[PDB]
Amino acid sequence: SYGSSSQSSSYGQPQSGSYSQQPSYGGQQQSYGQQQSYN
Amino acid sequence: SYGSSSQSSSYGQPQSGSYSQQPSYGGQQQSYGQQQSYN
Amino acid sequence: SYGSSSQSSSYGQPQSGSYSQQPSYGGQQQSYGQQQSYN
Amino acid sequence: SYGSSSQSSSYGQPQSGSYSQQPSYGGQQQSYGQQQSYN
Amino acid sequence: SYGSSSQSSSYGQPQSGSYSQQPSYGGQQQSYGQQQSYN
Amino acid sequence: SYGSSSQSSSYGQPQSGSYSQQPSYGGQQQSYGQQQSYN
Amino acid sequence: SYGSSSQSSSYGQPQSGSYSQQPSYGGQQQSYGQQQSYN
Amino acid sequence: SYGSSSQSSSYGQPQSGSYSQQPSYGGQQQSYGQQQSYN
Repeated sequence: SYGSSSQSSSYGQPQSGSYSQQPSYGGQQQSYGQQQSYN
Repeated sequence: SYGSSSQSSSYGQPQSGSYSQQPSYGGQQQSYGQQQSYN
Repeated sequence: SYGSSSQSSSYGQPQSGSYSQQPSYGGQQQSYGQQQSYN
Repeated sequence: SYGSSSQSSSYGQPQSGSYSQQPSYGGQQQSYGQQQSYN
Repeated sequence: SYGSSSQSSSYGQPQSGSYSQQPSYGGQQQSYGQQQSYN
Repeated sequence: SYGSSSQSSSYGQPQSGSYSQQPSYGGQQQSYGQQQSYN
Repeated sequence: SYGSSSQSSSYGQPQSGSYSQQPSYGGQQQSYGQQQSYN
Repeated sequence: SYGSSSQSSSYGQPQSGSYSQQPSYGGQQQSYGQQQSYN
């Protein structure tokens, strides 16, 4: 009688190039873990 | 009768390039862990 | 009859490049851990 | 009959580059841990 | 020489039922509007 | 030589039901409006 | 040579029901408006 | 050669119900407006 969720993200040595435009923007993550009961 | 959620994020040696534009912006994360009951 | 949530974030040796623009801005994180009951 | 939340953040040797702009701005974190009951 | 994007969302009289579980969670939206040029 | 983005959201008379669980949680929105050039 | 972004949100007469649980939590919004150039 | 961002939020007659739990929590908003140049 339970719910569970998990998210994992990782980056390795990002932005190592030279003479260039390397802007970085994070994204969106949503994790839902729940148990619901009615009456 | 429970709910659980977990999120993990990691970065390794970011922004090591030279002579470049390397701006960094964080993103959005939402974690929901709950148990609900009605009556 | 409980809810739980956890978030973990880490950075390793960030901003080590030379002769460059390396601005850093934090992001947004929201963690919800709760138990609700009606009547 | 309880709710719990936890957030952990860490940084390792940040801002070690030379001859560069390395401004640092913190982000936003919100943790909610509560138990609610009606009637 | 331009890019444009727009998103619109609306809800009308939501959650009006009685004696029920009506939890509401928002979703994710991403809008990109930009112009890029190389050399 | 420009980029533009816009997002609009609206709610009308939300949470008007009786004898019920009507929790409300906001979602995530990301708008990007920018112009980039290289050399 | 410019970037622009805008976000608008509105709520009308929220939480008007009786004898119920009507908790309200705000969400996350991120707006980026910028112009970048390299060399 | 400029960047601009704007966010607007409004609420109308919130929390008008009777005999109920109507807790209110604000959310998170981030606005970025800037112009960057390298060399």
